[PDB]
Amino acid sequence: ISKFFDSQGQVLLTDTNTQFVEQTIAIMKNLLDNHTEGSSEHLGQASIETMMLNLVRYVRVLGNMVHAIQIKTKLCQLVEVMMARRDDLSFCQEMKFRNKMVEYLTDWVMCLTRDLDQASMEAVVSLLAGLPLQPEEGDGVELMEAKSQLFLKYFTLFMNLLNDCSEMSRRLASLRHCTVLAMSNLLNANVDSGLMHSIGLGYHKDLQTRATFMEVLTKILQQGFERLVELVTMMGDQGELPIAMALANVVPCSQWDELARVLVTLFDSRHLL
Amino acid sequence: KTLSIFYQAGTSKAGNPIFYYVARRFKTGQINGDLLIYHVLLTLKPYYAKPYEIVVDLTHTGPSNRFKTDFLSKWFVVFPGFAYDNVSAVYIYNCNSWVREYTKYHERLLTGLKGSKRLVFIDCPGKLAEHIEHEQQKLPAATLALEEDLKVFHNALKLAHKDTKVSIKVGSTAVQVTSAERTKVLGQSVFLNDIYYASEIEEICLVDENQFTLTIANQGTPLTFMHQECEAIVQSIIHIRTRWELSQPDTKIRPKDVPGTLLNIALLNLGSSDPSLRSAAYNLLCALTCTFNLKIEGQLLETSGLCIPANNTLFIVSISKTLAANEPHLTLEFLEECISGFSKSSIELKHLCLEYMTPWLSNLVRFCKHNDDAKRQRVTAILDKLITMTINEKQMYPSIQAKIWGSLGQITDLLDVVLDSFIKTSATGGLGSIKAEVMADTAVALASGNVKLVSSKVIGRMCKI
Amino acid sequence: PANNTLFIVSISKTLAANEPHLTLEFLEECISGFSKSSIELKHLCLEYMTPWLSNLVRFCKHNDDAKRQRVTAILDKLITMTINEKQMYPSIQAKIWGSLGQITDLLDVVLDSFIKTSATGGLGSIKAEVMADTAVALASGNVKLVSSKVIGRMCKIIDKTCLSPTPTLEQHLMWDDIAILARYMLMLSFNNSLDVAAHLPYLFHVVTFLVATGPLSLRASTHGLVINIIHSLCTCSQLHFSEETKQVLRLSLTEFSLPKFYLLFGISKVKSAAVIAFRSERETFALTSLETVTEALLEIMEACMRDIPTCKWLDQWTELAQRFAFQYNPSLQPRALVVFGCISKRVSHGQIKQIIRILSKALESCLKGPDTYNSQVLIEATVIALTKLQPLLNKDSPLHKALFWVAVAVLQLDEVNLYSAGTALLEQNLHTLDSLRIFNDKSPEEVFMAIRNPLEWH
Repeated sequence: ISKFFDSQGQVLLTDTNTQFVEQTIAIMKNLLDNHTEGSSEHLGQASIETMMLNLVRYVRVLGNMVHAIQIKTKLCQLVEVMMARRDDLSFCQEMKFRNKMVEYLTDWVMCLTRDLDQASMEAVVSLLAGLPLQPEEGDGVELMEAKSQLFLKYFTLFMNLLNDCSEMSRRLASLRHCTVLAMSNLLNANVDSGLMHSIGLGYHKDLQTRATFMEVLTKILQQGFERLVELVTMMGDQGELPIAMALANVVPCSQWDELARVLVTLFDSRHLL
Repeated sequence: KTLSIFYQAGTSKAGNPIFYYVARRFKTGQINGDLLIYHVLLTLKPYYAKPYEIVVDLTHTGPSNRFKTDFLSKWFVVFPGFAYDNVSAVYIYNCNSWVREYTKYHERLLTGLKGSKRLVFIDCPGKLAEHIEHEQQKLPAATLALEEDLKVFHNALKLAHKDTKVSIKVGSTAVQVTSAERTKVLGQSVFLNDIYYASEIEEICLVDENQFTLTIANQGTPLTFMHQECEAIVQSIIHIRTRWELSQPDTKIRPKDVPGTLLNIALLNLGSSDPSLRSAAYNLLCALTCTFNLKIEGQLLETSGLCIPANNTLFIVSISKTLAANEPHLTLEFLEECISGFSKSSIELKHLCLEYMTPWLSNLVRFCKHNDDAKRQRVTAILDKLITMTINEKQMYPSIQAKIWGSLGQITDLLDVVLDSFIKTSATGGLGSIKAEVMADTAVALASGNVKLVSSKVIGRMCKI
Repeated sequence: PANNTLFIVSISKTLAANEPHLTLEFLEECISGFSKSSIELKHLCLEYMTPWLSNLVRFCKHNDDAKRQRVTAILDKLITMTINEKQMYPSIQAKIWGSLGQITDLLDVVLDSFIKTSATGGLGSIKAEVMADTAVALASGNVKLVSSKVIGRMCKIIDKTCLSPTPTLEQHLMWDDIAILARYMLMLSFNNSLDVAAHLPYLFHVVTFLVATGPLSLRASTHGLVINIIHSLCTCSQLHFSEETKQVLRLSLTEFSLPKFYLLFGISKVKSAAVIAFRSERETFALTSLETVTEALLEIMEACMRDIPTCKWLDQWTELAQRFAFQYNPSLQPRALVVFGCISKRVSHGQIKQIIRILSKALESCLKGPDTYNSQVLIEATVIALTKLQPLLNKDSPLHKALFWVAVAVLQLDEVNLYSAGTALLEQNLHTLDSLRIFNDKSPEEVFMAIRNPLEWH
């Protein structure tokens, strides 16, 4: 796929390469959809890290037409499916990878276009989960002020997306549900750039967008009792360890080497080996 | 940037290479911690096959520079055993109260260092010269500059749960509280030395003739010290304070230090006409009174799925009146942004807002004339905004001038600034303007609290003209 | 001046404290002008009538009945004013109603007026809704008196439903009355605004009696009532519990929050109880669900009374179960039988065969009448109260082995629920007979027939 870029990031856009991309989207989706039969060799070599930037920079120039918007939608499910299998894959670095996906997707997310909107916004929700925002071009400016400005840039975008939503029923309910999850994600991810811009949401004209946002303000407040979970929920006393053989018979073998670690790590601390 | 955090530097008296770790240069985080541990892995790799020593410069190490527990657990597993066994000495310079609390919180992970002879705590800067030559010392220049030009006040007492004998060294960039008696850090009796840089000292307070209070940014608990020369320490810290903010700069908001804003967002939404908002606001107020440790008359709990009545007004008032009497330290920002939420709410909620803010208005008399001009200007901003809401809300007018203005006139010593606000807001409107007329009308309701003072002040300010 | 508000109030509060003999004419006059004034002028009206309310207490009860019903007319006119003004509603609840309920001994006539006003509105009307809303602001002046009057008033109505029995209890003549005043408890149950520290066994009795009854809103309201009861029981400071009891209550809140108890209380389709509870064809009830709910409340109530010395919660709670357990009323007889089976710690020898008498009489009505399904259901309940009560029975009566033949005779009937109830009876009968070790001496085929031989003909 790296052959398709002519000179200094000039994309060729041939029909054969576009067809090859349309094939390889389904190929990557079907490969990443499987969860069994050995995940240890899913590590690879610079896993999909160079792959996706090339893929999105190809498909962004493809334009607005039916096959193009279809390939764009399929890529939007592919990013979400890949983001589901984060723990299996291995990047050398992923933060500025993730930020570049956010930049290369949010620019063009905004009849089948409104279908692509909730196809893509879910992928943005998946990408934004726990991601610390950082300026990729941190040179030329202070990093924390640029972080705050970037938070405002992504935050007002979700504001005027929710405002366009607030002006048929089920897809608008899908927008008004999925946007506030994105709100909660990028506010819970980083707060020191978040709160001073985001505290004005508590007086919003839409009531339903308030409390759940305000729910986030609860969690952060206790962001900064599990011993009974290690006690009665983990050991299962006065029996011949029924929940232990339950989790033995339920958990798949691919995490058994993890599972074999996590049982005896507990019980030698509680002296019931 | 990670190269200056940890670097190979110098050779000790015992012939071991010395690695300097500057903790204050490290910022806690995923990629910063990963780059740090990879830089330590790359730099240590030629030298952990040989005996080596490490200087840990713990000057100004705070919550921004901690190791997370998953990251701190990595330091005992990712290196080989002879890497740990080849460490001849760990020179720990400038241990402080935060580092002591951090090691007390992580006694399980740091039990390999607890009681260890290999830890040499540098409680005095001349002691590090007992194992490393001065030409081989490569501590950062800021660390050496923290030792120079120190105005030292010995025999002070830091008052706390346990009052500790300390000495206060005030330098042109920082304040160092060095413990004069040893405390236990990792099983060793050491001399602590807290360091507070330029960017942390917020408030400088002189409580009395032999006590003062220093306030540290992003630290809720104030520091109080007892000394014979507290006024000299106060004027010296004000001198260096005036030095650094008038030289170096020629709005960053943390989630902690906005209690009034969150409290008002809780209380105004607690009486709202929707059960989901009302349910979530109750849990938020319960969490808010759990974290900040402020008194309620009754206990609280956070449970999802409660059914809360459509009115809460007596409950809401019984809360917002109890806090205002129990703790007055947060009235300002609460009253500041409460008026904005009043201004952009529906009228039925607007009736609630004055009804529950009228006890908070009774105790800003102490926040006037207390010799800090910024808060005294903030009070004038609040009263101007109260004038604006009295002008704009013609419909609710007898209730507001019965509630808040009479309560204002009931208390003494606030009468000057309300009359100056009246005069300078009367001058802007001009005679015949509504802005002058209805506020002149509210002067009557103001005067009914104390007759003589309002009469004397109006007549005197008139006769001087 | 353009305002006189402090002056007008300083006049109007002087005369009310000074001379009270003309309060009635003034209060009757002022409400009409309040009804026909401009809104900013209307804001002055309550502001200057609020001192006149406090000395209305001496006019009531002083044995002149014409003025006493004039007081009622004044109160009802204030009700009309409270209903009509939505924009000014927090102010009128803050000023007059809290001041009204804050003085003791007016409470009976105000509650009486509330109930007769809400009765004309009916359940689901705006009037009874906002009236149950207003009762919250009323009750904060005196928690215990309003709580005790509401609970005792409602307990008398459930007692008097036995006079003209109908089986459904949605069919009985005062069903709307019970629903309307149950909404009062839902509103008033928030912050120990009904005193749970003294009215707990009465309160669980009503909770047990009206689970899964009526429309969806009331069914969710019962659940929210239970949650708020446990929450205020946790947050009450007068009880001063130990830590372990507070822990098990804290777990019990999460227990009742589960979707399993959503299924038990009848709210299966609805995600959130509080949303449907405040918004304004029924699936059948399962009696074993009532058994599980009563066991959970028994566990909570025993854990609470462990700390309290000689609380006597169980004594009043078993009497209030027992009295309804031994009457005719088909709406209240099976539920009280299941409750008396679950709770009780003591059994009389004549009592267990009076339960057998109840079984024998109930089997006749379903026989001669193939019209009511509920005539079977009572027999099923009469089985269930057997099964819990037999381990409590004392030294070896022939009833221990006679209940085996009782279980066999129940099993001979072809109904599914009777079969399932009889199987549990036979299981606990075998287990208790094994624990009492009669079966060590003899085979089953002789000891059971020893009772059968005197009764061999029937």
